[PDB]
Amino acid sequence: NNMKRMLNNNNMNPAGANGNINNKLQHLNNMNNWNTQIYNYNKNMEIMNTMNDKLINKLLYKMMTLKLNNMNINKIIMSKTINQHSLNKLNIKFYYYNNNNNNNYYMNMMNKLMNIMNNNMNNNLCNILSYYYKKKVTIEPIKLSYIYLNSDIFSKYISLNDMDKYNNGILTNYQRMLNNIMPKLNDHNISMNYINNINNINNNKYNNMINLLNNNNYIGNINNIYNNMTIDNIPMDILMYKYLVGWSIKFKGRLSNNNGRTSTTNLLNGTFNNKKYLWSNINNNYKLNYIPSNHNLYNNSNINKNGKYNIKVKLNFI
Amino acid sequence: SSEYVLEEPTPLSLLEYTPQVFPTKESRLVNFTLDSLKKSNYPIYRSPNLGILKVHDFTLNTPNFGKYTPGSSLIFAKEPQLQNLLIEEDPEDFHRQVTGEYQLLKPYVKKDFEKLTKSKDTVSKLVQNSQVVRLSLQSVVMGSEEKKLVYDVCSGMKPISELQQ
Amino acid sequence: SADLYMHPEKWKGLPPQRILELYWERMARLGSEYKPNKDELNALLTTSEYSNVPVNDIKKLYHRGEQGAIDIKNRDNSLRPFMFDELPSQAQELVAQHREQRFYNRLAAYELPLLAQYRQEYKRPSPESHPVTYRYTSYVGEEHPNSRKVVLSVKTKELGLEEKSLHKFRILARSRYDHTTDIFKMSSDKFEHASQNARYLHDILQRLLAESKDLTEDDFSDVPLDTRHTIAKSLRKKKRDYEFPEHWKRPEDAPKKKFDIVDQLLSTL
Amino acid sequence: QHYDESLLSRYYPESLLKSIKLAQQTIPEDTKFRVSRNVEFAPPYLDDFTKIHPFWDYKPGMPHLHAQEENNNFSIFRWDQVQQPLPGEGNILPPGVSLPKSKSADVAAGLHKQTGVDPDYITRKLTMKPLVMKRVSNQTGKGKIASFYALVVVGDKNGMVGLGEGKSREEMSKAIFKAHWDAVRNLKEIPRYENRTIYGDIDFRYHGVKLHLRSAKPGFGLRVNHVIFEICECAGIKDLSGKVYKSRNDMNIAKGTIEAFTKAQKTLDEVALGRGKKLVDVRKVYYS
Amino acid sequence: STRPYPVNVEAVYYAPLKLPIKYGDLVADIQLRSYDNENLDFYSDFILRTGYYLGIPLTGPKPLPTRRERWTVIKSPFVHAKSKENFERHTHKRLIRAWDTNPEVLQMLIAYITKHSMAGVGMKCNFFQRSEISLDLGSDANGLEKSLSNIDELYSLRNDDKAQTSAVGQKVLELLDSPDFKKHLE
Amino acid sequence: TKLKPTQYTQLLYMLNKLHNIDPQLTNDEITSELSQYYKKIKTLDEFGRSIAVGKRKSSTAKVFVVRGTGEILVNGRQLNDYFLKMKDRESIMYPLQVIESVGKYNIFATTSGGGPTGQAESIMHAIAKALVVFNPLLKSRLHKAGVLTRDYRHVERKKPGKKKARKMPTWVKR
Amino acid sequence: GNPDILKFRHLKTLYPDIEFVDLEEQYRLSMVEAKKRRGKGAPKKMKK
RNA sequence: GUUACAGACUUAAGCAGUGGAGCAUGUUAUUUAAUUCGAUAAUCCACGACUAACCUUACCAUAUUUUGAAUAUUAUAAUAAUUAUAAUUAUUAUAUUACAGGCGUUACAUUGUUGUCUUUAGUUCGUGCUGCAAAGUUUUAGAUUAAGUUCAUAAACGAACAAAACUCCAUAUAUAUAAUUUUAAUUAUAUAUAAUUUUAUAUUAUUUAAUAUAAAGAAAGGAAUUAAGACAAAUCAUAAUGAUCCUUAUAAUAUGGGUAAUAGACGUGCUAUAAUAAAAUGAUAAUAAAAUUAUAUAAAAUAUAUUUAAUUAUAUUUAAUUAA
Ligand SMILES: [Mg+2]
Ligand SMILES: [Mg+2]
Ligand SMILES: [Mg+2]
Ligand SMILES: [Mg+2]
Ligand SMILES: [Mg+2]
Ligand SMILES: [Mg+2]
Ligand SMILES: [Mg+2]
Ligand SMILES: [Mg+2]
Ligand SMILES: [Mg+2]
Ligand SMILES: [Mg+2]
Ligand SMILES: [Mg+2]
Ligand SMILES: [Mg+2]
Ligand SMILES: [Mg+2]
Ligand SMILES: [Mg+2]
Ligand SMILES: [Mg+2]
Ligand SMILES: [Mg+2]
Ligand SMILES: [Mg+2]
Ligand SMILES: [Mg+2]
Ligand SMILES: [Mg+2]
Ligand SMILES: [Mg+2]
Ligand SMILES: [Mg+2]
Ligand SMILES: [Mg+2]
Ligand SMILES: [Mg+2]
Ligand SMILES: [Mg+2]
Ligand SMILES: [Mg+2]
Ligand SMILES: [Mg+2]
Repeated sequence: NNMKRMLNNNNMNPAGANGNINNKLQHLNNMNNWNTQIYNYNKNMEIMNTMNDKLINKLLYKMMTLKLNNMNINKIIMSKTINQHSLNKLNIKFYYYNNNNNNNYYMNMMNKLMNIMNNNMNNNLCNILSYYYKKKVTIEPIKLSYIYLNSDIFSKYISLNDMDKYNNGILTNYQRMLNNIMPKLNDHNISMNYINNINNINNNKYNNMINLLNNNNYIGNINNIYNNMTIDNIPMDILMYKYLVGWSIKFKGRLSNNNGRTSTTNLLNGTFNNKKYLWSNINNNYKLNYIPSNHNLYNNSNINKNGKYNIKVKLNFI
Repeated sequence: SSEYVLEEPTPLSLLEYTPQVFPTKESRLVNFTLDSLKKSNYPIYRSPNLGILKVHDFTLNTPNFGKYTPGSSLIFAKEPQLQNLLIEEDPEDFHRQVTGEYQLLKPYVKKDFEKLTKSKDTVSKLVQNSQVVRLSLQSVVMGSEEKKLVYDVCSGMKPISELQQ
Repeated sequence: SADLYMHPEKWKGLPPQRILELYWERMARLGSEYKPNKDELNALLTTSEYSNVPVNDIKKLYHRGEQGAIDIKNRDNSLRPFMFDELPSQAQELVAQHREQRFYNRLAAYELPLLAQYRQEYKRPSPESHPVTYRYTSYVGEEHPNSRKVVLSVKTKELGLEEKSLHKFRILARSRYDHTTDIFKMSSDKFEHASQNARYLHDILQRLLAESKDLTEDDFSDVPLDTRHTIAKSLRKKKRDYEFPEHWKRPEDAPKKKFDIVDQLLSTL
Repeated sequence: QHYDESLLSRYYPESLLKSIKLAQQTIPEDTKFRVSRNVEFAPPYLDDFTKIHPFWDYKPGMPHLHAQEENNNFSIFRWDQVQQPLPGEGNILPPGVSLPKSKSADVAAGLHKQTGVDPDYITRKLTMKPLVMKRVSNQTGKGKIASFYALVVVGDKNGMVGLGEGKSREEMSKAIFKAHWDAVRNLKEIPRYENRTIYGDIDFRYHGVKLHLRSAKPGFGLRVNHVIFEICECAGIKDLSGKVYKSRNDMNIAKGTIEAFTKAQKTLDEVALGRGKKLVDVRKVYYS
Repeated sequence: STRPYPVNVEAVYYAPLKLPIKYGDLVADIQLRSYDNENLDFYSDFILRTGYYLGIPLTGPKPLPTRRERWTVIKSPFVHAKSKENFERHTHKRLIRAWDTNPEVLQMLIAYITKHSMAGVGMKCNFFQRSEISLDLGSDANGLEKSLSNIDELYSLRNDDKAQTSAVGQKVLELLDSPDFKKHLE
Repeated sequence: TKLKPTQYTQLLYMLNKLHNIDPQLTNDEITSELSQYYKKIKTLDEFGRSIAVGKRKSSTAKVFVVRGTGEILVNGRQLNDYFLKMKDRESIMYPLQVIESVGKYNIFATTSGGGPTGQAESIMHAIAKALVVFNPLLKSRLHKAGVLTRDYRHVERKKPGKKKARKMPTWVKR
Repeated sequence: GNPDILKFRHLKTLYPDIEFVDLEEQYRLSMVEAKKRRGKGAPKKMKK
C-alpha cells in the first residue's frame, strides 16, 4: 500500500498512452502563437514596442532582396519575425530560405546580409535597433533547406518567385511538383507508432520505479529511475510535429489573361486531421483559440499586371 | 559534443542588472552612475566603437532623437571611441537621485506683493493665489526653471509674455 | 588571441581551416570597409590544398567575389522532393523550447550552487528601533511612472510619543490614520525620483512628530477621533466576523483514535 | 547522495567540481525532494548536463535569446549551410519508407504487387502506344468538370497485346499511366500465321464499326486504319490489308480489332483438330 | 550504473527546495505578469531555485487572479453588424515573496533573475526597508565614503579564474572610485 | 477498423459461456485462452461537526453541522432574520426533513456570493453532504430526494447579436 | 510612433556594399514608366 | 406554378411585446449653399458609425498653398558630429525634373473579409468492378441519428474536406502553492482524473431497441467552429491594387456653416396610459457578479441649493491605489 502511494506521488511521464504531462517537445508554447512575445506593466510602452517590432519586420523584408550588379536578383524569402522581449534583452528571430568547395573564398550576398545582422562590430543592424528599444537586440536567422517546412515562406515564395508558372494558368509540371512534394505518408500508422513508443517509455519508467521499490515519497537515485532513458533514445521520438502529412495551396485572383473574371484554383494533398489526438492522452490545442496547433495557415498577396492576387498555403504536420 | 565551459557568476557580472530603484545607499550611487553613463551615450545595450571601423562609426542618440518638432530626418552622427569619450555626470542630477534633495519653490511673501499693488486686501488675495499655485506646481512635474517661470506668471510677479518665447 | 582577424600578417603558420575561419571573420567584421591584403592572399593560397581549388582560381575568387565565381562556372530546386533531413517550423520551435529548458536546467545545476558563495545570514533590525517601513517599487524592464512612488507606513503606538501627543498626532493624520489597525501610512508621487519622494515623506513625518510634541497652547484633548473614512472603507469591504458557537461543540462525538495493530508492531523505534 | 571529491573528479570535469561541492554543502543529506506535478522544470530523460549537445542544446557561437556572449563576439560567419543538423542518424525517416521510363518501371512494380506479374518483362519487352487522348467533361452542380481520357495499346511484339483505358481529373499524364496499367492487366495472346499476319480474311462487327481485315503476302505491309496499324505494330502483325465501314470511332476500332484478332481468327491447327483433317500451307511446303 | 549523479542534478530533476522563514520580515515581493502560463511557471520555478541557494526564505508562486481584457468587433469590414466576434486577453499574475535577507543578497538575486529572464514574462518588485523614525543626511561626506567602501568590498574580484565580467560594471566601479565623484557633493 | 458490434457481441457470448463452466471442472487451457480477454473517507472534526461546502448559481455555502439540539445560524445571525422568504427556509430544512432529524442537528451555515434563494439552496446542498457523513446508509435516500445533486443551472451569457442570452432583437421580413 | 526609425534610404548609408532592392518603389517606377509609354503619364506641373 | 417524407421557434399552446400615444434613433422623401459617402427583400433601416459642438469630415461658402508626405537624379551653400586649422560623413537650406497626392469612377477588374443558404449535411478521391462510352458503383435495399450518424444489405475496399471528437467557459474530485495582514481558503491558478454515463429487473416488438422501475454517480448546460457551391449578395469610405480620369486642382491649409433641415411615410427602441402597482422611508447599512482606474479612479470631510439632518446635485480638496 505504501509502495502504491509512493508510485502515485511520483507518477508522471510524457502524455500519449491510451499521471502524465505534455512536455516541451510535445506541444507549442502559447507564447509562440503571438509574434511580439512581451508583457509590460505600462501598456502604452507595450504598444510602442509592438509598433516598433512591426516596423522592423517591414525593414527586414526590404533588406531580404539583394542585387548583383543588375545581373541577378536573388530574392531571399523570410518568415514573419518573432520578437522575444525578455526583461534584459529583445531577441528577433526568423526562418529564411535561399535558392564542390569553391565558395570558401568569397562572401555570398546572402552571407554578407546575415553578417550585417549581428557581426559588423559597430555598424551591425542589431546595434542600430537597440536605440529604438533601449535594450540589447539579437537577430537570429534560421535557414530552411526546403520551401514547404514553413507555411509563410512557402506562400511568400510562390507569390514572388514562381509568377510565370501560374499567371496565365497553373502549368502542368509545376502543379505535379506541388502535388508530389511529400511521399504520401500513412499518418495513421505514424501517430499509432508514436503512441506505442510513448506507452513503452511509460512502462519502462514504471518498471524502473518498481525495481527501486523492490511518510515520505522519495524513491531511489536518479540513475536507477531513468535506467534506459537517455538523449539518444527519448527526445526525437517524443518530438511531436515532424511530418508534413497534408497540405492545401490556393491561388486566387486575376490569374487568367484572356478572362476578365477571377480564378480560385486549389491544390489539395494528404489530410488535415491529426490521429495522435484521436486515440490517446495527448489533446489538441488551439492557437489564438481558433487554429488547431498542428495546422499553420498563411497568405501573401503580390500585385500582377492584371491586378491583385494572393496565395493561401496550409500545412498539417501530423 | 564538447565540455561545458563554466564561467563563474559574480556581483560584477550582475552589475547593470541591479534594480534602478532599490532602498540601499550603495545601490543608489551605482544607479546614478549607470544613469550618467546612459546619458553620456556609453555602449550599454550595444557593441562599442573602437579604432577598427573608421567611416561607419554611426549613432542615433543625437540631441532630439525620437522627437518630431525639430525638423529633420534620421541623423547618423559619428560616435567617439571608448577613448576620447566624456561623461556628463551633473551635480543637480546626483542631488536629485543619490540624496533626496528637492527645491519646493519659494513662498511669495506679502512685502513683494506690496511693492507692485497698493491696497491691502488685494495684496492678501494675490498672496493667497500664489500659495494655491505653489502646491499645485509642486505636485506637477515639468522642469526646474520652466516650473518656476510658470509659478511667477501665476503670481503676477512676471507677465504672460514671458511664457510665449 | 581574440583580436587575430584584424592582423592578416600573423597567420601563415596556422592550419588551413583555421586560416579560412579567420578570413571569414575578417570579411564579417569589416563588411563594407573590407580591403584586401597580400599576407592574407598568401595564406589563402597556402590553404588551397585543403579544399580542392587551383592556385590561379583561388586568387581570382579573392579578387572578384560572386562575379568571379559565376565566370568560373542553374535549375530551380525549390519544390525538390523531401529527403527527410530537416525539421519543419513547429518542430523547430519545439526543439528551441527544449534547448531553452536544457539551458535552464544546466544553469540550475552548475551556476546556482556557485551563486551560494555569495550568501549572508539575516541581520535583523529590531522593530523597537525600526518601526517605519518605506516601501519602494521598481518595474524591471519598463520605465513606469509609478517607480517614483514611495510609501511610508508606521504603527502609531510604535512611535516614541506620550499619550496626549499621540492623540494629537492621530488627529493631524486624519484619513491617513486607521484606528482598527493602529497604522498611519502615506505615499508621495509629487517628485521626479523615488529617493526624493522618500525624503519628502520623511520630512513630513518629522514635521508631524514635531507638531505632536508641541503642546504649547494647542493640546487637542477635546476633539474626538474622526473614524468616518475607516467605517466607509469597512462598508466597502466585506466582513466574516461571525464564528462557530463554542457551546455547540461536541468533543465526545468526535472520531476517536482507531487501534491499528500492525502499525503499533512496526513502531519499534 | 553525497559523493567524495575524488570520485566526482574521476567522472566530472574540473570546472563543475567546485559547484558540485557547493551544492553538497548547501543541500542537506536528509532531503525529501518532492515531485512537481503541475510544472516540469527538467527533461523527461536522465542527463548529466556537463556535455553540451550539438542539436539538443543551443549552438555556442550562434546568436539567440540566452546568448551569454558579448554583442561583438558571435562565432558564425557562414550562413550557406544549416547550423544545427539532426543528431545521431542523419535522417528522420518513418518505419517503411524510402528516399527518391521511370513511370513505366513504377507501373511494372505496382503490377507485380497487385497481380504477381514479372516487372522486368513489363519494363523492357512491352512497348506502349496511345491511340486516343480525349479531354472529357461532366456537367455537375459545381460546374463543368473536365477529365482526361486516354486509351493506350501496350504489346510485346510477339503476338502478346493489350488495350487499356484510364482517366484522371488531374492532368493527362496520370490518365495515360492508368491506361497503361489497364493495358498490362489485360495482356492477350493473339494468334497469327507465320508470326506476321492473321490466318483468314476476317469480317467482324464491334458495335458501330464494321471491320474487314484481309491477310497479306509477306512484304506487303500494314495497309489499314491508323488505329489498327498502331495495334498491329504492338501485337507483331507485319502484313495486313483492311478497311473500316460504318463507325470509325477510334476507341471502338481499337476495342473491335483486338476482339476480332482473339475471337474471329482460328489457327489452322485448331481447325484441323476440329475437323479431323490435314490442313497444309502450300507455300511453306514449296519453300517459296 | 557506477555513474555518480551529484545532488544539484537530482535537485534539478525534482521540485525546487524552499528554505524556512525565521521571522515574518517581508523584505521584497516580486509579481510576475504574462499573457500565458508555461513560460511564467518555469520562470517562477527558476526564481525559487536561485532563491534557495541564497539564505533567503522565498515563499512561492501564489497565483493572483488572472485579468480579462475583452473586446468585441463586427467581423466584416462594412456593415453586417449583426455578426460580431469577441476577443480576450488574460494577464496571468504570480507572486513571489522573499522573507529574510540582507539587502545585497536580495539585489543579487533580482539582478540574476533579470539577467536570465524569459520571453513572455514581465516583472515588478516591491522592496521594503525597515528604517528608524529619525534620520539625518547632514554627516554626509563620511557616509558617502563608507558607502563607496561597501561597494568596493561587494564588487571585488576574489580569484580571476575566467569568471563572468562586465565592461559597463567595471566602468561604473572606476567612476565610483574617482576623485571627481568624491568631490561632487561638497 | 474492420471489427463490427455484432462480432464483438458474439465474442463476448463465447467467452462468457466458457467462463461459466463450474470452476471445479474448468481446465488450464480454457483459462489460458480466457486470460487474454480480462481487464478518501470523510470524518468529523476535533469538535465533532461535519463541514461541507455547497454551491448554486454564484452562491457558496460552507456549513458546520453538529449533533446538538436543532437550532440554525445563517452567516452569523438568526435564520428568520437572514432568509425572509419562507420558501428558502423550507428548502434549507428539506435535507433534515427527508430524514427524521430536523431538531436533532445543530447547523451553523456560512454563505457568500449570489442572492438569497440561491444562497439558501447552496446551504441546503451543503447540509445534505454534511448529513451524509453522520450516517452513510441514508446517502442513497438523500440522493433520491434530490438534495445530493449539485444544481448545475448556470446563468447563460449574453451572446453578441442577441439582446440577452436567447432574446433576439426584432426581425423584419419586408 | 518613433519618427526616427530605420528606412530603406539608410535598409545605402550604413551598408554601401550590399546592393539592396526596395520592391514597392521599383514596382511604382515600373508603373510610371508604363504610363509614360502608353500616353497616360502625369501632365507637366504649372509653376507660375 | 412537382412527387414523398422528415426537420425548428416553422406552426400550435403559453409569456411578454410591436402595430394607437408622446419622445429617442435610423431610413425615406422633399428641402438646402451644403444637408458628405455608402448600406436599402429575406441576407438595409441604434447598419458601416464603441459617442458629428471645433476636430472627426469626406460635404458647402470665403480665403490661401503649388514638388507639395515620398523616392531618386543634378547642383550651389551652411551647420554639427568625428578625427589628427584641414578632411570624412551626416543633416538642413534654395532650386531641379520624373512625380507625389486623390473618401474621384468601377466589389459587373480585384484582394482580403463578411452576409444568406449553414452547425445545415452535404462535397469529393484512390484501387477494384459495371457500361462501346460520357458516366455509374463506392456516396444505399430497409431503418436509425441531431448528422454520407452508426446498423444492415449490397461490386466493392479504403481514404480526404465537412459531421462527431479533441478546444474554451462552467461543474465534481484529487494534488500542488498562498507563513490565512494583498485573504475571498466559503477563495485563486497550474496540473491531472471524470461520462458522447454505467449496471440490472420487467414490458412491447423483433440477439437487440424503446419505455417503465430500481442503484451507482456532482454529473445538467453554454461558447467557438457555420463545408462545397451559389446569390456578378455587401465593401474601391479599414486597407491595398488593376484600368481609367484630375494635376493652380477632383491634390493641400485655415475661418465659419452643414451632416441635427421637416409635409406625409417606414422600421428599430424608450417612456408611458395607477392598486395581482406606483411613490416616502429602512446606518450595528439584507443579499451579487463581472470589470475599470499613469492620456487616471477620486474616498472621506466642509460649503451652497435646503433650518435642523438625510437624501439628490454641484462646488471646495485630494486620503488611498496605479491594485487579489
Ligand atoms: Mg471497358
Ligand atoms: Mg406563435
Ligand atoms: Mg404609425
Ligand atoms: Mg408606435
Ligand atoms: Mg445617408
Ligand atoms: Mg453599391
Ligand atoms: Mg439593429
Ligand atoms: Mg474645419
Ligand atoms: Mg476631398
Ligand atoms: Mg496615381
Ligand atoms: Mg471579394
Ligand atoms: Mg447523396
Ligand atoms: Mg455518384
Ligand atoms: Mg480568510
Ligand atoms: Mg465540430
Ligand atoms: Mg459555403
Ligand atoms: Mg459582388
Ligand atoms: Mg453587385
Ligand atoms: Mg481602384
Ligand atoms: Mg464609392
Ligand atoms: Mg484608400
Ligand atoms: Mg482641394
Ligand atoms: Mg444621421
Ligand atoms: Mg403606476
Ligand atoms: Mg441596502
Ligand atoms: Mg464622498
